[PDB]
Amino acid sequence: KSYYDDFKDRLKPGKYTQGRCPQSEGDYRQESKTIGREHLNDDGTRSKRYTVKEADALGY
Amino acid sequence: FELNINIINYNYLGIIITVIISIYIYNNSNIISVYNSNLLLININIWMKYNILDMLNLNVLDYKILLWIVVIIISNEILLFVSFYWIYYHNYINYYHVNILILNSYNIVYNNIILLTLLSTIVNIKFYNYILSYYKYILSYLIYYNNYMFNNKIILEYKNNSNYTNDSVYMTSYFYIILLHYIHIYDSIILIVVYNYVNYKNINNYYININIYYHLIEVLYIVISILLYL
Amino acid sequence: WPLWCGGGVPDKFIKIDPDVHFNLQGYRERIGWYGFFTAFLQANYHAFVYFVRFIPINIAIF
Amino acid sequence: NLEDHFDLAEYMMKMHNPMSEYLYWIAGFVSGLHGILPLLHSNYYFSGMFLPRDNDNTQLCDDSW
Amino acid sequence: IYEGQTVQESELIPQEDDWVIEETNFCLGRNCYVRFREEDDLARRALHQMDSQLNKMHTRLRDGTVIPYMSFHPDEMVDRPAPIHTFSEKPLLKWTWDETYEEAYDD
Amino acid sequence: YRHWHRMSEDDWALPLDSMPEDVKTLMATPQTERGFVEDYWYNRIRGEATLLDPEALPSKSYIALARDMGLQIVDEPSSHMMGLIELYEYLRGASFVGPFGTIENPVLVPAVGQERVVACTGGVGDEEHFTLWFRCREGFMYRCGECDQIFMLVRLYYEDRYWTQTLVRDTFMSDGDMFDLKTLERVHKMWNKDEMVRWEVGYWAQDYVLGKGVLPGMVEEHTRVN
Amino acid sequence: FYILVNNNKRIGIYYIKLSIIIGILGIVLSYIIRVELYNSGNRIIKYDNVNYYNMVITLHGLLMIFYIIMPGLYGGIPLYILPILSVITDIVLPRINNISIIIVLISYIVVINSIVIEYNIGTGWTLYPPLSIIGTVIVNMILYGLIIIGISSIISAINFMNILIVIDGIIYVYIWSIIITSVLLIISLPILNGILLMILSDIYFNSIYFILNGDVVLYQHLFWYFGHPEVYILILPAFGIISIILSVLNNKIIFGMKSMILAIIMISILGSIVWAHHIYTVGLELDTKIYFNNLTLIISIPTGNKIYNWIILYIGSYNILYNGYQSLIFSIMFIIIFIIGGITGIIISIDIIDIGLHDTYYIVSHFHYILSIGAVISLLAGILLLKDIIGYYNVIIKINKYFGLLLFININIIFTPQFIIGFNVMPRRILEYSDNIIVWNLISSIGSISTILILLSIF
Amino acid sequence: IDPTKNQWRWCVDPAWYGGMRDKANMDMYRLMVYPFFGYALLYLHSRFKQNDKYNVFAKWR
Amino acid sequence: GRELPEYVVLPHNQQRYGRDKSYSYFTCLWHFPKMVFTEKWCYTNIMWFVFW
Ligand SMILES: CCCCCCCCCCCCCCCCCC(=O)OC[C@H](COP(=O)([O-])OCC(O)COP(=O)([O-])OC[C@@H](COC(=O)CCCCCCCCCCCCCCCCC)OC(=O)CCCCCCCCCCCCCCCCC)OC(=O)CCCCCCCCCCCCCCCCC
Ligand code: HEA
Ligand code: HEA
Ligand SMILES: [O-][O-]
Ligand SMILES: [Cu+2]
Ligand SMILES: [K+]
Ligand SMILES: [Zn+2]
Repeated sequence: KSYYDDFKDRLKPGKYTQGRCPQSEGDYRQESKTIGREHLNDDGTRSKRYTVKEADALGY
Repeated sequence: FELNINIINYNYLGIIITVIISIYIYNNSNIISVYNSNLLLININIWMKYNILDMLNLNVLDYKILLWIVVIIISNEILLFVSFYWIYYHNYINYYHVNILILNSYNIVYNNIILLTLLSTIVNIKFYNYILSYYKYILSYLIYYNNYMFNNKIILEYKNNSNYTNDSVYMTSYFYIILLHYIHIYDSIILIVVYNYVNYKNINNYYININIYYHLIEVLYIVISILLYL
Repeated sequence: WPLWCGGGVPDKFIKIDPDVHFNLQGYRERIGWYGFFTAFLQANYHAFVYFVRFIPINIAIF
Repeated sequence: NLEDHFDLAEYMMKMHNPMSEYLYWIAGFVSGLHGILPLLHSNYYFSGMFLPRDNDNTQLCDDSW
Repeated sequence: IYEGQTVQESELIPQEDDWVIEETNFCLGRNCYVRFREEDDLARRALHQMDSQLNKMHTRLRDGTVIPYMSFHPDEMVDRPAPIHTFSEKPLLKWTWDETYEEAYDD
Repeated sequence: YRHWHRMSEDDWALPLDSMPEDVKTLMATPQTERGFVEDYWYNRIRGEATLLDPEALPSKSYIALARDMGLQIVDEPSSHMMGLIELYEYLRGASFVGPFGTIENPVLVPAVGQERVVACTGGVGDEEHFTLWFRCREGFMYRCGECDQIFMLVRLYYEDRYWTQTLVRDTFMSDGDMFDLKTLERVHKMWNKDEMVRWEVGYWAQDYVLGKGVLPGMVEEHTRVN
Repeated sequence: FYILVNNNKRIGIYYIKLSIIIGILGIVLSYIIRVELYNSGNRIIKYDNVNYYNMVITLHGLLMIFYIIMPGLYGGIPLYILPILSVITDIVLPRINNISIIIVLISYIVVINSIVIEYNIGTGWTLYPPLSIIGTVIVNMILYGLIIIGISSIISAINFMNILIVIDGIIYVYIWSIIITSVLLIISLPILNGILLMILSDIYFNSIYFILNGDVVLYQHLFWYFGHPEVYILILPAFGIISIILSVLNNKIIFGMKSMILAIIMISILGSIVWAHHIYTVGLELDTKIYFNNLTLIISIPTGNKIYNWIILYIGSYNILYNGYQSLIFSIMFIIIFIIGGITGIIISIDIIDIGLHDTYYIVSHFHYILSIGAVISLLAGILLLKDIIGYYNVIIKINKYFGLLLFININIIFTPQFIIGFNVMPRRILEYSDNIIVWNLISSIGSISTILILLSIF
Repeated sequence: IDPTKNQWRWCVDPAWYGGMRDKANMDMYRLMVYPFFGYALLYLHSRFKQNDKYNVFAKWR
Repeated sequence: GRELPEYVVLPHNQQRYGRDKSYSYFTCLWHFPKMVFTEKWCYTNIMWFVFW
């Protein structure tokens, strides 16, 4: 049997090259405004404020 | 329960020190090099402050780790001097029959050996007081007098020597070996200028390090004296 | 010292509260530009202490 | 936090921005150019040509091209 | 040199005439690249990765004890990929000896 | 332990300037609500009040005497927890050597979390094998694939908390009769009279109950310059 | 952060990343060399720009040794797994670990900048005087890079030695491999620094050590007193990796662990006392030559014991396990390849054979088979074994039999012909050569272009 | 004296135990990055010019 | 102590991110220059570096 066909449904082919829309269509660089996600960007990556500019290891 | 080690996650002195080093290379003025050396001193002192502040972790292995690092460093200092002794003895077959004036075996060697011995005695007294949780103010100033005399004597010798570095590999090796010892003497000044009484006493790596280093430099001069003067 | 030879400081006499000492969020606005210059100068007390002890002997050599 | 458990979490979880990879490859490409560009510059400086023609430092037949 | 544990013949005697060697599969299963869901965010993809660790897997024997994923070196004991802080609780290397003291026992 | 550094001065006693100034509330606070400093001075004030009253000691039971000094009467539950705590701490900087583990008596692997990395070296002598590392997760009776040594994880967990000396004392010790401030005053007058203070802690403690600055020389004691 | 990170595992990744980057420059230089040597004539370097070729070979050697293989096998894999193998939370000296990688990068930038700005001349990676001291400022810049690199190497060695104080488990063979390399560095580097300072003194301080009545052979003694210990500082970490891979992948406990460890210690002591086999043709005394030749041949004994202990690790392993994994293939290929390099080393060890084969491409092929093939493959095999732990992706390497086969075949096409031209004879460090040596040079050149093409297929 | 009020020892890296003072020192050195780049780039230009590498084309024209 | 919901509904209905589209060997040759000249965060960082 082909085991790939079992979980084919889970793998929906992608639309964007590298999985992100142009920054103009959506600004993934900005911090998310969602409550409880102030440490994350819109695309889900950690925000520079959380990790660099106001890193807790530096006293923030 | 706590972790065995309080991990240090970030550090920025490394970038600064590495950039400071580059300035020595990428510069068009020797004044820039002088001021760059001050920057190096400052940032190396910050690293030393980080070491002192690590005392707050109350880690038993910290003393041992630093002590063994010093052992390795001393070893590297000894092996650098060995390389100069090697350079000196490789050309031994071309010495003592050239038309140059080698150094006397009476004046310089004796006053220097007597001087450096007194330096060891002072450091030894400092160690003894360190063991006895006591301090004597005059000790450090005796070191300053000893260093002053050593600097005064070495300067005059070089200025009144009638043979130059380009005269023979003998002269080059003599000057270079003596300079290498002097640099290590000056590094001893750098270390000793901060000597004070700290109330945490024998958990302070500074005290053991100074004792070891001073003994190394004096012992190194015994080897030099036998090779060159005697 | 806050080491074996000593211990902690009683609360009656603590002057650097970590809650206020840390939490540097927007500290530059609170201190201003002259404060930033002051803080930088004050961060190098350890280096200043060393230079005060190191320079004199070098002057003598010079 | 769960996001901080893994070092380089964005890359390991396959969310990193591709620009980071592009910069790494560009940096390697620039490093390679440090062997080719000075070759061309030095050739022109001492000869007037960026690259030689095979066996142009030796005697060549009349019809050689 | 190591040649396995020593066996006495008495320990090789079965309690039934039908005893044979247990045929339990020690192949953990079929695997591939860990496949993250698009919907999961960075935090939830971290949980997914932590639930796909082979070194957290084991094989349960007929008596209920489990033989774990084992390795010669501790490099295979950290989560894959390696987290920032790995051995918070010091890994314990168990040595065995025949020494004993009375306080540990009760009559 | 060998891994610990040198005793601090605080490890022996605390400075009297760390005594809480609201002694009246301190002696009425339940044990579960007392912090480390508050608990130190509650025990010291109450314990020294009973010890500095010789005429009452012989008639005081060990149960009551231990309570006054703040010492916890031991029992199998608390002994088990304290013992496993001290065993965890010892293993922080010490080797892990013991008898061969079997189903009846598995190798006990203390942990705070739900997992701890463990290595099996086999038996003694020729039965010793190369280190086989495995992740010991809770709720499974592990068997080495090579020597069949049985392992088990023991978790120092109690009610959303791990096991600590403070947790053991709070869970099993029961507050007795509320401390009476009359005893503090009575003992204070016993050992402190006519400018002689032979109970310094009770002179400071009585001063705070009086409101701070009431007793002779205490205003001068509390006036500092930096 | 990126540059501020002190995590020992992150720094290990940085070392591998930087080795690949700097490695691109190294491989490019190698392609220039092989292209030039394709025939007789000038191909890509003008006859008036022959100084560039001398610089290309010099930088190739220096970069591949000190900025690529050493940072990769002694800085990369070590900084990532050693603290884990030692069941310790992190490396003993966190801040020192950070500065070491930064130092390596800064010294690399200095070197490449010196290519662009300074006049391009070369004196070999062995910087023999008086040629090194009569050159232009590019030699001064290269000296600064080496001294700066030396600082990073020594502090990293200090870092690894401190693991003995904190190791909470057993010192595995790999840990022993790094510790001994660290010892070799602590003892050899200070001598190198001294001789490098003397090169500077003659370049920049009007010293006269390397002019008449001063013995130029002195430099070669002090240089090679570090030189040969360096070749074992570069190979011993590779041996440590090979031991782990074979034991893990074959599910077999290391055989003769103590003999493996004592073989590594032995190689180090012997490697510290055999340096003058690089100075056979200078004219040393007969007894010196015989001593060094004798002790050089002894190194084969401990090295041979390790090889045979590896073989029995692969023997007898279960057949059901798939043996086509790239890491396993590379580990096996190392044994096959290292024996070739070592045996040729024993051949050149005989001084009378060496008279004919000194400064010929036979020496090149000898140390390429060990480093360009053996060390590279060992680093690849080690990284491949730790792919899950490291977590990198976007490459097709883990199971790629085509890559392994093509690499093995083509790498041998490059260097096997270089053994032949060693008895032809074609000197080293030359660009033009007689027309009767074209065939073999051409074959090796075809091998070089092919290997580069195979490096593109991994992506 | 309360053991639980000193968590800044491990919550904050030692390089920033000084609060704003330690953050200021880092920030000040950060301000010198681009001035350093211009200074370093000048040195490359100085060597490049002194070696007559700008006249590569004018030499043969 | 902070209270957060189990989920949040975003105001927009744009599915901006997801799985990568299938890429070829030379996809980078056009995608990388596109990012440099078309993504603001990239060309603002380049101009800032060059200017200073
Ligand atoms: C030997 C080769 C073959 C090897 C084969 C075998 C390999 C086996 C496997 C080996 C695996 C090793 C272990 C891997 C572990 C990976 C871990 C990892 O991914 O870590 C995460 C790490 C970072 O991820 P993250 O955590 O998301 O980081 C977020 C950022 O921190 C924060 O994000 P952000 O966006 O805020 O970032 C800031 C960003 C901001 O960036 C931007 O804004 C960029 C804007 C666009 C700029 C694009 C470049 C423009 C260039 C223009 C040029 C114009 C020329 C004009 C010429 C005109 C001529 C007429 O950057 C910057 O501001 C600074 C950038 C500085 C670095 C780039 C430097 C470039 C070169 C500069 C040269 C300068 C020369 C000056 C000379 C002067 C002389 C006077 O990943 C990377 O950094 C990428 C790694 C990618 C490769 C990983 C390995 C894959 C497997 C191997 C593949 C084969 C590679 C072969 C080598 C390359 C060949 C070329
Ligand atoms: C890591 C790299 C590496 C390694 C491991 C070695 C290993 C050895 N090398 Fe080295 N060598 C170099 C790198 C290396 N070398 C480089 C880079 C140069 C040139 C530098 C320059 O000149 O610029 C060089 C140059 C060099 C020369 C100089 C020749 C010349 O200048 O003309 C010689 C000769 O003595 C030599 C000898 C040896 C020997 C005898 C070994 C031994 O270690 C080999 C031991 C291994 C075996 C012997 C095989 C395995 C053992 C067995 C199978 C047991 C059975 C075998 C026997 C009983 C013999 N090497
Ligand atoms: C370890 C160091 C190293 C490595 C890898 C190589 C690799 C190669 N070298 Fe080597 N070479 C030297 C060190 C090295 N060399 C030295 C020290 C000299 C003498 C210098 C002198 O004479 O002064 C020399 C000389 C030398 C010459 C002599 C030029 C001369 O002096 O006349 C020639 C060409 O014939 C050559 C060719 C090659 C080729 C074609 C490759 C390779 O391209 C073959 C193909 C292999 C690969 C392309 C893979 C390499 C990949 C990596 C190195 C990256 C690994 C990184 C990770 C795994 C993370 N080399
Ligand atoms: O060098 O062997
Ligand atoms: Cu050698
Ligand atoms: K040619
Ligand atoms: Zn076992």
